[PDB]
Amino acid sequence: GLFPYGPD
Repeated sequence: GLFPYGPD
């Protein structure tokens, strides 16, 4: 994903 940058 975009937020958070950690997970997708």
